Amino acid sequence: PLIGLLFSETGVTADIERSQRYGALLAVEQLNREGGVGGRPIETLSQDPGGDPDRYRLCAEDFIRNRGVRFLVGCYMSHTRKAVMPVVERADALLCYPNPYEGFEYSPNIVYGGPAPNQNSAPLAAYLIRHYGERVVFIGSDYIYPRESNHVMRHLYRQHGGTVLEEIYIPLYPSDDDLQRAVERIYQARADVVFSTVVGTGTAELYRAIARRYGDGRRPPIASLTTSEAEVAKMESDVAEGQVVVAPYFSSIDTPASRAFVQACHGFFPENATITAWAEAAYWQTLLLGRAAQAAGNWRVEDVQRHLYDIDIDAPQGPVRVERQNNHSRLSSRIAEIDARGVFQVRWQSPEPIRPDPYVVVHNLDDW
Amino acid sequence: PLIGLLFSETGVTADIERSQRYGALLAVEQLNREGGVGGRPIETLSQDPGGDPDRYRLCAEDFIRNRGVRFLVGCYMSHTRKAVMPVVERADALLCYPNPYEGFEYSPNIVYGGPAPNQNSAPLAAYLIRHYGERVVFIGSDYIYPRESNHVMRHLYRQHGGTVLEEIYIPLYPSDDDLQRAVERIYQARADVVFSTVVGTGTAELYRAIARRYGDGRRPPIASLTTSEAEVAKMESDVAEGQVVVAPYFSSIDTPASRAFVQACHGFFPENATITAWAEAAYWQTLLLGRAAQAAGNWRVEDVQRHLYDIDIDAPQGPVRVERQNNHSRLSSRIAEIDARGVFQVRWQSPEPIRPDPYVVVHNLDDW
Amino acid sequence: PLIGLLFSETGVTADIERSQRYGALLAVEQLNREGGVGGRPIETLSQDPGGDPDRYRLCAEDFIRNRGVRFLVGCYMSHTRKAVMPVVERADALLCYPNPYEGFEYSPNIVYGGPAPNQNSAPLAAYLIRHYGERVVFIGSDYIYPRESNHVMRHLYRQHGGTVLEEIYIPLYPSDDDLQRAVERIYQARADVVFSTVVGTGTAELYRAIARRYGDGRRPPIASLTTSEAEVAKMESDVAEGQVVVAPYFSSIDTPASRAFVQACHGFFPENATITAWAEAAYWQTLLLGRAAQAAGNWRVEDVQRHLYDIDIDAPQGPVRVERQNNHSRLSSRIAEIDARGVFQVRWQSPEPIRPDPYVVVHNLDDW
Amino acid sequence: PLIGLLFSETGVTADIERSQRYGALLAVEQLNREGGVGGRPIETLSQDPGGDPDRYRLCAEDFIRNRGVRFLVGCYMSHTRKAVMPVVERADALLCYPNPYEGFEYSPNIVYGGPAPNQNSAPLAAYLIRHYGERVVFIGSDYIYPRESNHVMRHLYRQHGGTVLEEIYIPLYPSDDDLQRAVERIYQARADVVFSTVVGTGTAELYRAIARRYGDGRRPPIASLTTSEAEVAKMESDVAEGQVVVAPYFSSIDTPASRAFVQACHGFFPENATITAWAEAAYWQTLLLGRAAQAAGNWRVEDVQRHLYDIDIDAPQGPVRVERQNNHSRLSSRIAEIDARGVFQVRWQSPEPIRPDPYVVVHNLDDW
Repeated sequence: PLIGLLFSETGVTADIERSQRYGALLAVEQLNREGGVGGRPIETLSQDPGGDPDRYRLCAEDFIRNRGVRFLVGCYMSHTRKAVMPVVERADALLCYPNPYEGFEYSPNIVYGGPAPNQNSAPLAAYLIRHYGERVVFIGSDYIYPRESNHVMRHLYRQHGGTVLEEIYIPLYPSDDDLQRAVERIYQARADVVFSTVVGTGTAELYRAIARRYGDGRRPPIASLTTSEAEVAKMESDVAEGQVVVAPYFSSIDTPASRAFVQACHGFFPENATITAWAEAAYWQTLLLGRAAQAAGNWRVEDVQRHLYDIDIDAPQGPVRVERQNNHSRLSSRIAEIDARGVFQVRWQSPEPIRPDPYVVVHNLDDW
Repeated sequence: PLIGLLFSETGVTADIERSQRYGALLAVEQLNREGGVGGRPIETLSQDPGGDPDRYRLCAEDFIRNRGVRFLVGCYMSHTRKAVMPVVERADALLCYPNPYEGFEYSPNIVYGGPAPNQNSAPLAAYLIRHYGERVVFIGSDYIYPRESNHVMRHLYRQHGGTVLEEIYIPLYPSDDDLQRAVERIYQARADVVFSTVVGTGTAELYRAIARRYGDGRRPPIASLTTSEAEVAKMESDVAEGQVVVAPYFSSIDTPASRAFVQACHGFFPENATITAWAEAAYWQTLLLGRAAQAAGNWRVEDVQRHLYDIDIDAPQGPVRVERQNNHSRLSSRIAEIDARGVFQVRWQSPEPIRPDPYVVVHNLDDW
Repeated sequence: PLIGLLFSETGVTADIERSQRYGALLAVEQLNREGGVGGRPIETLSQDPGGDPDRYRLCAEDFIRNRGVRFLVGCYMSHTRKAVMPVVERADALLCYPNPYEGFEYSPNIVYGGPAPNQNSAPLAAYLIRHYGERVVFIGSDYIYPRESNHVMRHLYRQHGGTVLEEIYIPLYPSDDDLQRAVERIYQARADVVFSTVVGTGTAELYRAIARRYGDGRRPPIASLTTSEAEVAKMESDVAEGQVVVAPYFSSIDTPASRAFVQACHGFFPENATITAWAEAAYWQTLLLGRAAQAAGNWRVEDVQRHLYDIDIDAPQGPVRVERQNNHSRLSSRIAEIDARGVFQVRWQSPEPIRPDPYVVVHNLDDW
Repeated sequence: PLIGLLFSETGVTADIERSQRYGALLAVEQLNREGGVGGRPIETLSQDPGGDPDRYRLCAEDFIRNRGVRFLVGCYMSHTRKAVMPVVERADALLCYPNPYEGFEYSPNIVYGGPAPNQNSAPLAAYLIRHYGERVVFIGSDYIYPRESNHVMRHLYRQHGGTVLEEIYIPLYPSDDDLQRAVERIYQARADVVFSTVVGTGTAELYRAIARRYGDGRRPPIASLTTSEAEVAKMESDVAEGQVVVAPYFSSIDTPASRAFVQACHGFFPENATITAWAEAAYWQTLLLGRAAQAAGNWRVEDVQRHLYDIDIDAPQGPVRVERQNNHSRLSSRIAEIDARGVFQVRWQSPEPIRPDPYVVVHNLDDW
């Protein structure tokens, strides 16, 4: 019962992936310190892909073709997930992708653990418009997630009569010049909201930059689908506060399962690992992978797969399940606001988990 | 009533796009020489993008932003369609894409006229396996269509217990060396079928090359989703014969609507324009665009859109319609075999048009 | 005596390459209608690469590997020249590159006919600084020529205590948005000169755009190393006038060889082919290729090569020669100013042809 | 007196760059434990770019724009050096590049410490031909160094009547499939020598792979310009032995300066840092940077630059100097053979350091 961890230690998204890695190691701990899985202990392998799509392929190639791994939890950025996809499909292995993403994808061998666009962007567009205004400017890192993410957010804004003013993209490893030239565009745009699809290290940099270009008084909020406790941990409180984010989970949610997860993360995560929605997603996904295997009583992927769609888990965010119709998960959807002291303060929460709909057709979407 | 034609005149796919352009010009002729559309004549614009995704953007930018065009029929290769997509969405225009493609896409402003993978690959995989063998090797041009096309064909082969031996990719503008090194791989692979996703000019080159590496006697057939009368028109009869292709239409199908279309193409297409399935698709799509506008009595896109999904057309391939749930079309699916004298000889035809399912999940697919 | 013409007919730089193609066809005419070359007539082949580096490779592959061509005149953009380079080197063929370019290259099989940076940028930097100011902003198409061109121009400006304010790059096939966002940067920069390395079709677009952002009164001149009668032919007189350009030749230079070339171009070039410095370069280079072959009395490349470096030609721009130490040419260097009626008005001309120095080390450069 | 170290800790070339980093830290130690530089201690900064050209830019951006660094030693792969180049030129800083590379480059702000092609490939081609045969096959990582490196090696082989059979390229992060498909080509090629321009981690993998495809008996040697004690440290003795490499230095050379450097490296380098030619180059370059600054008595780059070209250093490889005509160094050139027990056994050594000639014109090259 060997699992392969594909989470960067270094690179643009190293902070969030490290939270993710730990969320997964915690799950392993608990499944192990519960007599493991059929009296044998589950053992994990880790390599650092450094956020590079080719190193993810290589690492997933290595794990599968040389250490005989058939179960993987990892990948953050979508181009990184796609590079590993063919590899898992070729070797019949299973990968759990505990992250938010643009949609319009299906792999029989990939379990989608974070929200598809109808699960985060759909609710979020409505909140932003019906609470802050209809003018918005899009700023994203320059890769496939941001671009496809904005594609549907554009559709979403048009549905609700809002207006996309500008669509700005910056390198994943951006220069201050790049940052300064985009912030200026975002300033002069005069929108009511800033929809950020900037990931990793440029997140904090971008938010600070925006703050600073606006000085004293009213500046639009920065809404994002990725910004977590990971990236907020790198910003000044004034810079961070007031910022919006949708995700299935927040370290501060009221409830016994969250606190259970929280007080356990605190007793296991290294100081440079924060507690985020993505660490929550890698935790539940890892549990489920073990639970299914106990139920099958084997570490065969077919035997474990079978049981994957029959196990509902009482995850820190609420009850989750994995639809077999498209391999995505029914997830909670919370829209939290950041404190003047940098805690996520939930403002809205869907009345029940949202079923996944990866092929996003706005008009056939439920109107929040 | 101004329509923008986005079809290459030069470049890798110039032959097929030229057939497409003419299929569309013919439709215009007929809608015009039928009192036009509200007594004004429909007028078309053409520019040659040369198969380059950036020149397609530029051309669609030009047509929309300077000649006030809101209706377009064109694009062949998927990366070319995607480059134009944002442009049509930004300006609220409509583009008809009369071509086969990989799926997993949605735009409110794009009408998908050629088959999605459940419409051609699904039936085709079954035919190839249940008629030629289960061993197959994939050879494609190196861009997004071939790669995503093979992704689902891999799933398809695994469903039916077949085997993908090798996945080979060659540049869109390939050198003989490139061609020779891939053909060798395809030879040594010893498959029962060659699934080609090679497009434009390298098509004929590839097929000839394969033929020639096999000399006298048994060589697997070459099945493709794109090869049409366009590319077969460039190959020797022995090279062409025996080759498989799935598409909604073939210039040689028995029926009064085909012959009607055929004997009219013959009286309008220049000698360097052949009659293909893709010219059939650009013809029906153009008709429908006019018909809807007559019905709306206006060249507004909202007014024409409305009526788009209510007009079933009796296209040369049979009855077609455009589902409003995902903007794709219900299409016929024929699997023809090439003559020793190079005519497509239909061997199989779906009992009714296949409804489109762009989000391809093999297990939930109908088993042919 | 077969020569291969590699000049785009369509695409970003089609206008200039068409002038180039004709400059070369004229040379052929004259060498032919002079009893040819050893009583056999020289025959040319042309294909349209459309400005795409891969199609140039393919075309040069085709010409060499299938029509047995060993002599080529063509290529414009540097990435296009580099794609063909390996091909000519592999097959021992000779290519004449009649164009300006960034330097830092050597091929035994390539004859460099247009200026290296010490031949155009060096003189030009001095003129611009010692005549207009020391503040400059760089705007270029986004490919290897513009970027390497600015690299040395930066060195050059630092030598003479000038200042590079901004370095802006736009796609080869740019959107008005792209154009508008760069012009704005160039406006707000407040430089004394605009150094353009924008090529093909975006040239006119850029110059017009700049003009228009400045309206009435003082706007810095636009200096370029490529802008020719080709691209000026697409601009309004007010837009064109006052603009600077360095090149070895201008259709309007005083002299019997220029007029000879001019009055002959006029009697041979189609109306959509202008008379430029680059058509002058393809003409002299083609002559020399013939002359050497007469002298060798053969169309062998070794035999013709030998004589290449011994033939000084009295080209329309003055006496030229091809140094065997690095395959580049000693060329004239004129800095012309554009008329209010759009004629290039030479303002400066080097006292003798400048010997080529492709490995540009500013400090060891002659100070103009 | 602050110096910025730009050497990967993780990624494709992490092993060699780590040897390089240590070679530089050692130099600092010695200049410091020699009363430093003007009684203040020289202090270094390090960041891990992970072999990614964008992270090198970012890191060099960070070091310069935020920690006020004006002196840098680092970069390995040429695309990584080029990404940092504009940055150092823009901020007037100095970078020492202690590595072998393709040539055809000049920056006033870059000190070239490893050999240009006339310094390693030129001698080496002669040795290989006049000692092993004239048939050769080229295998390289797919980036600018390998490709430009082979460009000149092709010229070199043609000069000496040798033959380039095949030119094969593999990703920097290659799959076994990629490795297996290239080794096969290299096997079937039947050359006398394998010229490798494969760098980092795929080096060992490639050599092992080749060995293993050849089994028992005669297989051509593997000559390289980069393979060092770093990459040989990852291979079996039988795999490593017999292999050729040219570089200015080898940890095993007879001489008091080498042993001095060696016995000091041993007392400072961590166990995962080997002693290589590139660690020798970063050591001498760092010394020189200090020495010049002592001489100028200041850490100004102009003041230090002045003295850079006047200080000849008695480096472990012999006497070195930095030509001010092109910023490259006069270096020793040794061709060593690997032991059956994996020590580099020098077989040839140039009679004096070779002066650098970055603009490589084979015919004007000295014939070894």
